[PDB]
Amino acid sequence: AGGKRYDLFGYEVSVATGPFIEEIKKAQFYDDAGEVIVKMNLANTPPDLQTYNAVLERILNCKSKRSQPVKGENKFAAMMDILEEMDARSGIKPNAESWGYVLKELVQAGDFRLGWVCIAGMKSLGITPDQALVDANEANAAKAKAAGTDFPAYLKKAAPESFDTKAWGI
Amino acid sequence: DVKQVGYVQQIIGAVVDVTFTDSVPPVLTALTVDAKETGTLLTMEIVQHLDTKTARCICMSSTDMLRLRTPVVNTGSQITVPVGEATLGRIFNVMGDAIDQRGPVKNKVRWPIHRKAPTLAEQSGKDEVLVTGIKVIDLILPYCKGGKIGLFGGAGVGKTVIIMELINNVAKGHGGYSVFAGVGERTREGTDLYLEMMGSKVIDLQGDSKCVLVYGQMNEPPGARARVAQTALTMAEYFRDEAGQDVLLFVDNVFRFTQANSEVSALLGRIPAAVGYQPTLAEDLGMLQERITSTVKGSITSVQAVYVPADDITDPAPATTFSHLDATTVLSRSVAEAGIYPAVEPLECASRIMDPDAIDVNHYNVAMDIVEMLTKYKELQDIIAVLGIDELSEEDKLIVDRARKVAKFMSQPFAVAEVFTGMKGYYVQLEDCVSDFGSLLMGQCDNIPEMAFYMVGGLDSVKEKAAKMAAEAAAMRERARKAAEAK
Amino acid sequence: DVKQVGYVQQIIGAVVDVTFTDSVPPVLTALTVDAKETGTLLTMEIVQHLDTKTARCICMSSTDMLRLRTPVVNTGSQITVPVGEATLGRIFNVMGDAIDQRGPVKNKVRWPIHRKAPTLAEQSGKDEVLVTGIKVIDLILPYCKGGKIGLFGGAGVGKTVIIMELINNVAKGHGGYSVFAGVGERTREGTDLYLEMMGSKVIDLQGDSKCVLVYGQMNEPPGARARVAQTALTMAEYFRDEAGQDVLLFVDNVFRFTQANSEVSALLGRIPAAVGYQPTLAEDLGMLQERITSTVKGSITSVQAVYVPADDITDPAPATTFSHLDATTVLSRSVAEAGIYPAVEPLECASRIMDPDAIDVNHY
Amino acid sequence: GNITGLMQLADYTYNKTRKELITAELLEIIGTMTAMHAGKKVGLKKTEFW
Amino acid sequence: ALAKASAAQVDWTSLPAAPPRPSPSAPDTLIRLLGSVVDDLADADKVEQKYG
Amino acid sequence: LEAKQKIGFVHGIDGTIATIAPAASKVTVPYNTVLEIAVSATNIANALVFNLEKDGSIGVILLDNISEVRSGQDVYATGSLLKIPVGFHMLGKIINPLGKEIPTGTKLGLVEEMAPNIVSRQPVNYNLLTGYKVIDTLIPVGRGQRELILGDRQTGKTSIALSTILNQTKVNNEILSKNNVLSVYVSIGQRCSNVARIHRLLTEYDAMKYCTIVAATAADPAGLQYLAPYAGTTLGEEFRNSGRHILLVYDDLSKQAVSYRQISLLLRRPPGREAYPGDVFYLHSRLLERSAMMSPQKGSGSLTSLPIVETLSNDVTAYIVTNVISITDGQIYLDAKLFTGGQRPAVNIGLSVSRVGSSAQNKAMKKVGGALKMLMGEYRKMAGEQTSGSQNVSPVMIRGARCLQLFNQKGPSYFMDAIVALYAVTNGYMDDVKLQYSKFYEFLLLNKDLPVLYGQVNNKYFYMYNKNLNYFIRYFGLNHEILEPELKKYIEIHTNLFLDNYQSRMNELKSDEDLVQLKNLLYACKRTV
Amino acid sequence: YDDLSKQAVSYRQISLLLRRPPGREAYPGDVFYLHSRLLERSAMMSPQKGSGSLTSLPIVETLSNDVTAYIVTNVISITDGQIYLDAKLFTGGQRPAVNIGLSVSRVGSSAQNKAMKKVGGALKMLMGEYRKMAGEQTSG
Ligand SMILES: Nc1ncnc2c1ncn2[C@@H]1O[C@H](COP(=O)(O)OP(=O)(O)OP(=O)(O)O)[C@@H](O)[C@H]1O
Ligand SMILES: Nc1ncnc2c1ncn2[C@@H]1O[C@H](COP(=O)(O)OP(=O)(O)OP(=O)(O)O)[C@@H](O)[C@H]1O
Ligand SMILES: Nc1ncnc2c1ncn2[C@@H]1O[C@H](COP(=O)(O)OP(=O)(O)O)[C@@H](O)[C@H]1O
Ligand SMILES: [Mg+2]
Ligand SMILES: [Mg+2]
Ligand SMILES: [Mg+2]
Repeated sequence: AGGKRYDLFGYEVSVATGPFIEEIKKAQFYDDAGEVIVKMNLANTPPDLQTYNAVLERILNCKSKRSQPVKGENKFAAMMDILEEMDARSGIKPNAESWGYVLKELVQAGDFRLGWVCIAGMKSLGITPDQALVDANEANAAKAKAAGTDFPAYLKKAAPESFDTKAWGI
Repeated sequence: DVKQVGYVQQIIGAVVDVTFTDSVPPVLTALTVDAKETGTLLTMEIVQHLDTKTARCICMSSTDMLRLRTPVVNTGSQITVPVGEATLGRIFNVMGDAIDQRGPVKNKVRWPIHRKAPTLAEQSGKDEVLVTGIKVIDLILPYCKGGKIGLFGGAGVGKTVIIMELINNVAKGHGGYSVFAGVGERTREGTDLYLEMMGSKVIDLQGDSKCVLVYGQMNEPPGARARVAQTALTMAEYFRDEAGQDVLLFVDNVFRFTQANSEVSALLGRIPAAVGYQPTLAEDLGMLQERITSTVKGSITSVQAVYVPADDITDPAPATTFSHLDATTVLSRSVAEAGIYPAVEPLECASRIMDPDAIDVNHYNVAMDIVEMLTKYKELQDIIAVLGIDELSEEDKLIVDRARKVAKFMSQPFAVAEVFTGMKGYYVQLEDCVSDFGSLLMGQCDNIPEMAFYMVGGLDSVKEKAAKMAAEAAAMRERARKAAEAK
Repeated sequence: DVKQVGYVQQIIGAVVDVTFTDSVPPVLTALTVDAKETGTLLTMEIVQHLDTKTARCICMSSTDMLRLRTPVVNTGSQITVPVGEATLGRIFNVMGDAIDQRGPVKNKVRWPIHRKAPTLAEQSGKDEVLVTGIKVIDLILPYCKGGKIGLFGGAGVGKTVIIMELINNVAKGHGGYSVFAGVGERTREGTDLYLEMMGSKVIDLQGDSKCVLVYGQMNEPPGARARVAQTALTMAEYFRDEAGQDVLLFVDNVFRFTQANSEVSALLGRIPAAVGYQPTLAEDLGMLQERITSTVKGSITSVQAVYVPADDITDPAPATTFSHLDATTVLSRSVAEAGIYPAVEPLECASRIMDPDAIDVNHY
Repeated sequence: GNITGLMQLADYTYNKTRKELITAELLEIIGTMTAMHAGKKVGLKKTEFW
Repeated sequence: ALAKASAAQVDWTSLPAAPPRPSPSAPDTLIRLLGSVVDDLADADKVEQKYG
Repeated sequence: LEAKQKIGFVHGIDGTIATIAPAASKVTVPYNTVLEIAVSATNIANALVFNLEKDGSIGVILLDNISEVRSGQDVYATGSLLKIPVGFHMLGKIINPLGKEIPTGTKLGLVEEMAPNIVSRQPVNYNLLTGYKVIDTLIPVGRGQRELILGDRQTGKTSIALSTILNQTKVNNEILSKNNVLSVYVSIGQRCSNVARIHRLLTEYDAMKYCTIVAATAADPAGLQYLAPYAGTTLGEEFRNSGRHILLVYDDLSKQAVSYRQISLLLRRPPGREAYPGDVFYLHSRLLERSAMMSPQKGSGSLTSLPIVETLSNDVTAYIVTNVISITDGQIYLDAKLFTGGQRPAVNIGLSVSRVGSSAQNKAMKKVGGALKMLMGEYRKMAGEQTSGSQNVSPVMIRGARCLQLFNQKGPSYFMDAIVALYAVTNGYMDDVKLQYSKFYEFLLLNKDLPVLYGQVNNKYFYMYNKNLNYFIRYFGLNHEILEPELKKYIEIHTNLFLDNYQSRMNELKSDEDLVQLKNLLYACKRTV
Repeated sequence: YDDLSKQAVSYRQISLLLRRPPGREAYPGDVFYLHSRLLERSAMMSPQKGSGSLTSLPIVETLSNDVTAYIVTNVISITDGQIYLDAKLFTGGQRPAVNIGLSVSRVGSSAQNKAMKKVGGALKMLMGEYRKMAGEQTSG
């Protein structure tokens, strides 16, 4: 009941995507959701915007990537890698909902600067954020401002007056 | 009525030896091994005999899980391949089996793969020029319609890219048909070409296409990679003889056909010739090259690519390909590393229809004057490297600059090279390609700088670029002044 | 029990074929003919099988006055050679027989010469500079304790002299047992070395000797030169594994090990590779090199010399030898002709320990 | 004088390498012909011995 | 052969691997108390985890 | 229940290879299949069929327990190809090409499979960050790509591939496990100690979770060295078919060709050019055409390949080298004249290309690499000149040289940390500094944020400390309205603070102690950055 | 003959496939004799033999101006002179692009006519000097 989709080789393509999105929402660790994209794509069902946003929801709302913990987890980077897989690779383009999921995480992560990048990028794409998140970004900014946490501390300390391979930390 | 069956003697690599009690079939006959045992139809092809009871043979499919003493069926005919309009817009294998998942092929008829060359009476040489849109070719190597072309060059020079551009320019404007034969090509280039022909709607499945694509690639064994060009000619000679149409026959490339049989010649027991090639190379290549020729019925305007390993022209494979062509286009690493594409050496390449009478006289004289100029130009790098530019007459410095401008001007961006160049390609017409060289030949454009000629098309594009470079120079001059004003 | 017996089949050079009635022993098994017939003892290792009831085997001593129906005896083992402190201060043959005329070697056990290489778990590469006192060798290609060294140079460039200098600097103040494998080099040099050390009390025969000498020289047939490096490695691997002690392994040189295996491959009938070497060159050389490693048990600091005929690195023998080493020291002739000695070409040389992680930053 | 000194070495190594390349190609061909001789079998030689 | 293989698999001398550790994610209150010191302390923690 | 089928007895054995004598006549063996040799009542020696003959004899490649082989041993037949275990359970292991694990201190996959056909693979769209600026900018490597690494001995061939493996790790811990690229390091004919050090390197940087190592050392049989890279690609099969990504690193393939030569010549195949059998092109063709970026129908998976080929005296005229340049898309040519001449990695750009180009690399890297190509094409024409117009030097002669300094590395560089160093060059912010201080600059530009220290913080977000701007840069690009002005208002302050506080102090040094101290600092900056 | 260099490839093909013993450039031994069977049939016959004549213009293609090649070496050893064309001159508007020093006719004057001996004998004494001057003079 929709415009039939085609691959780059003009082959007809499946659209019956619902049964896979449910497997994303039923997930508990947000690495299995990507695997659902894989098992979906093998079946000649390529992902659509709704599916990627389901994955960004499951990312934002899940606790950890895998059952065991992992060093180097960044809840933001996975979400912002899906958008590169979306825009460039697959040709699909995100929407206001997608960037909304993205900005919520930077609020939760407390990283107030990357938020402002997202705030500007939205409106450069016509998207408009929810002020509930914009104000929380500014709140985290003001807190980190007054507290001296505006930057990390290791940047706000003097450098070696004398050149020495050890002092600079290399 | 019944087809005789033969039992295998031995299997060494791709070569197999088969017994035949009653009598052995003709040479080049095909021989099927049923897929019950090895999972796939293992077709095989006789190359030579050994005995009245025995004959060895090649396999275009990989001989795996193949027992000894397996029954081998005499088809009674060599490799029949389909021909028609239905072959259009489809990828095909050596056997004519369509590898794309588009469905079956409709075939009212199915011609063999090996056929005798056209008799001398059947041939026909008509001096008619082909407009490639490329700027070197249209002057020094004006390609003849119905003739044979060769893009000789090593690795990394643009011969494949030139083929892509020639498809873009010629095949669209070609009201007839076209054929591409991948012979030892990369399997990735097949995707890029198929997706281009589909995006360009040369291949229009719902509509009508005008391009057959045959692919026997690096992944395939030698018996396949050898029997591809003949497959493409089964496709093309139908369009020539029967349909009477004009045909394009792109080949990437003729050298892999050669070494495919070199990889087998040792197994056949033929004593190898010099550099590691088969003794029957020249004959084997001639049996294919002669099939590529116009006739009274039609015209195949073939284009061939050749790999020159180690950039050594003395390799007998290219050297034997010289005789079998009309436009021996040559590419060189030295021009490529200088930033000039297509990396053609105009002195090392020369065509057949570069005559006074076949083409225009202005064309001929301008071309030969440029060749004559670049010769002196080489002789003067040989001096400037040693003495200096100051040790040459002003009249000599003049032709230095002119040859240095012709070398950079004969560069050209291509629409296919948008990825690498980052600039849109330009189509240069033949008439415009003579009033721009000839102008530069008689000092009509010496005031124009040098780099304005680099990587552009006609002469009108130059003055655009030169006007720019004047502006972007004035910017740094006045910005240097304002830098002095500020500090 | 009763000993197996076999009878000779054909002879082409040092290579021999033998007919074994019952069955053929494994490859590398030794096979002996009594000295009554040939006049001297003759041990012959199997290297390949031709068919059942046949084995092709190479000889160590010369095949002179050897006949086609001579009784050959299966020893039932590989070529065993002695090990221990009794191997110290003694010169040995390929067969492990001592030739220095001193007395019976008081061995306790003998180990075979062919051996599987160490496992990846046993290897432990610790990077430590080996101060030779030579000046180019320190800066450009600093040697590694427990690593391998290559002196790649033509005829008359000075690799043998570098070895002698290293012996006087490194080996004497090493505190570990050294080994000297002569493989197809001048017998003269072995005499001079035995006297250079017997005077320096390294081969003190009335006391404690810190050295082992092994010499299969150029006079010897290819059957010996092809299997003498292994004989030195047995002597060194005992001190590496059992004693758990650091050792030195001076090889002079492996190019004749390669030549010997090539001269044999011609006799065996194997199809040769390019310039005329055996097809199995890389394998035969790797089975030797990878035995020379530094395990958790000990360490072997080898100094392998290599010859380059016609001053050609593209010769497959050195070309293969590069990948097996830690410090390449490429000598030159044009440098030697210019009066410089050692005739090192620093641009072609290389090292592994040449990183700031191992050597101090300024030296790098 | 110097250029000539270089030219003799260049001509010398050119001809050295030329001849070695010739010899090498020969030994390739002879290696292959010889390997094929090994590939070919011996016959029977049936005749009266009595 | 099963017994031999099982014996080779085990390494009693060795210590079994500990559970995987997540990123520290130190709180802002810690950092506000100790701006410049937490980096040094994490480095010393790695040093002690290796040596001590 | 399970009765093994016998086909003959061992007739002859020549080192690594053997010849079988068949028992009965009606028995028939397949081709390329594995056989077994009852070396003992307990153990079995695997093997492989390489020839069949009119006599019924079988030319056999041996792979295990060769020393236990004799003549007359009973020979059995599986009637199946050579296979190995495959799966995610193999990651974090060193493995014999027969699948056997090498200690330290269900599923089966075919070793030889046909390649992805011309419809079953997508063109290259996405990148593979090897970590080096020359390879990310000017020689863009992509996924589903096969790019050779040429070079003379001891030039950095191994290290480029290892650094690729080490660059991917940080990302893979951040991104999902579908877009992470795993790795396989195949060591053919190498030394066992080199393999140990590689294992320990990857284990230090924790790159071993996402890497397996296929070891076929020099002492290993030639058949095992022959089938090693097939074992690697055989593991890549599953990650293709499981929609994942994977990287291959074939350490020297020349050593995989010596093994095929050894096999074929000892089995009395006819030699060919340089004593190879002749069909050694088809060998690497089979190996390398298996690389692809698979169609979305097939999971949008991939496997990149970084084959390595040793070179002798910087020639590209040897047989196997030409056979591989023919096959591989691009090549990373490493010149000893440049390795020896100071710069490391010693990439020679005139001879190193990539036949994919912008389509592989990133939106943010397209606009910089397209500038560096122009700049280096112009610097290639002038840099032969000993600089005479010291103040009349062209801007290209400046920017190009500083970019060459930036090309000097030791380890991989993060994407955010690479562009911002190259952007300054192409746009000329780093023109007042001298060449020798081009990297200390970079160090401070990437690890010691000056404006955060000296109070010149007007930028709202753009600072190099966060390290999470890589994803915004990657998506939006640098030439974007939201990122361009903040970028310039970070670098111009970095330049002014450098030129005023640091550069000034540097040029005031006259003593030898202090100048040697400053000397070693810049070499450290060239390594770590 | 256009040309003999291909004729030798054919003799190679035949001889190798029929397992004749190979030699340099994979040719047999009697491939010099092959062209001697042919070219010596060229002659200027005697007045006892009608005074007829068979002239020969055998073509032989070189590669990168090589004359050390086997066939070229042979045919030069056989022929009563030679002509040597050059591509460096063909491109420079010199057509036919001889190189007169390498080109030789051992039949120098006995072929020439009375009107031709004087003229060409002057041209030799002109071009031999033209080269000693043209080679040393500058480009300018
Ligand atoms: N450091 C040195 N000082 C003076 N002469 C040297 C030095 N090193 C080598 N030579 C000279 O070089 C010559 C050969 O030395 P050496 O015995 O090492 O040759 P080699 O490298 O072993 O070559 P070969 O094995 O073919 O003899 C001798 O004349 C020797 O004196
Ligand atoms: N970018 C680099 N910076 C610093 N050192 C480097 C760099 N690249 C390579 N090297 C050094 O060069 C040496 C050899 O590198 P690598 O192991 O890659 O050599 P290779 O190409 O494998 O040659 P071979 O295989 O013969 O060992 C090592 O000491 C290595 O640290
Ligand atoms: N017209 C062109 N403009 C710019 N670069 C080119 C052009 N043609 C070729 N190249 C360069 O040469 C490389 C190889 O081209 P390709 O045709 O694949 O070589 P080959 O034909 O030898 O296989 C390209 O990847 C590109 O870098
Ligand atoms: Mg190409
Ligand atoms: Mg010596
Ligand atoms: Mg390496």
